[PDB]
Amino acid sequence: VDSRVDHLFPPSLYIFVIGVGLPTNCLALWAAYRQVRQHNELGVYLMNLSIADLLYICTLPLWVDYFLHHDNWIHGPGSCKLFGFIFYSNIYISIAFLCCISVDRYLAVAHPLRFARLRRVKTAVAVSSVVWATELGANSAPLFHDELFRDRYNHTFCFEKFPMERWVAWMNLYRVFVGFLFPWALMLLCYRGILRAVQSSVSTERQEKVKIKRLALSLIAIVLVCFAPYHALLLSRSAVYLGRPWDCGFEERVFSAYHSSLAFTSLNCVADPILYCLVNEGARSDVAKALHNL
Repeated sequence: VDSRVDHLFPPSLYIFVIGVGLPTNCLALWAAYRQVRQHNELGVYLMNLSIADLLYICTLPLWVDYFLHHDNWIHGPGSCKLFGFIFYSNIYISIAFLCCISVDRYLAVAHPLRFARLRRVKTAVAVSSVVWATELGANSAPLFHDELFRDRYNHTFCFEKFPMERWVAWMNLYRVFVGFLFPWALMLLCYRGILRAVQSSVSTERQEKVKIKRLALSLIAIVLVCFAPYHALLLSRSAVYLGRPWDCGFEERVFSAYHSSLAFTSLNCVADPILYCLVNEGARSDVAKALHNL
């Protein structure tokens, strides 16, 4: 039952994220659709990443007023189960679909002559549906459990509880080791293979190989820069519990840094549209044509 200062950094970082990430993700979704209309399957995964980003962005204002009102959620019991679910599961949706994009690219570069069936529009939408269903189902655990967390320090605690309960900590261990590192490991392996397949390209000039290297490094470094503080803090905070649950010891001071690492996670919603629909020259041409059709 200890409170800190988390009312200026997250509250305005979310403002920046919303204001920059609604239009970029709308454009990314349009470019994804135009990729789909050309019988290219990458647009499907791009749509499924952009829709997650859009849901996160449109459910952010509940939390900008959750933090700006000084941890006060006067938006009711029912709302916290839904908007909180979206806000706490879009990161996992997004990382899963980023992993899908990386795996799709790897099969299309390292093995350009094989796996024809796995690279189609119908297969892409089937995999997309499977990923959405499985991720929502495995994040379903904090739905039934009615939060109803109030304390004697003028809080309201929408979806958050200090200290963690039994189920929240074991949920957080999954939320880290299966929702962050495993998709990250697959992403890194896939892009290392993609860069491995380019040194044997006679066609591409050495300048283009380094130009590909910079993107393939940024795409997996931004994941660290956006997610690693949050998940390292979550893992540490949970590991303190299971060794000594009754002591509100570590949760006393790392609270403010934990909320800051929660807010800072929300940059991998303006980062994704950039790296996946604006750095590319061809996709930017389609985006310009779209902006030139209005």
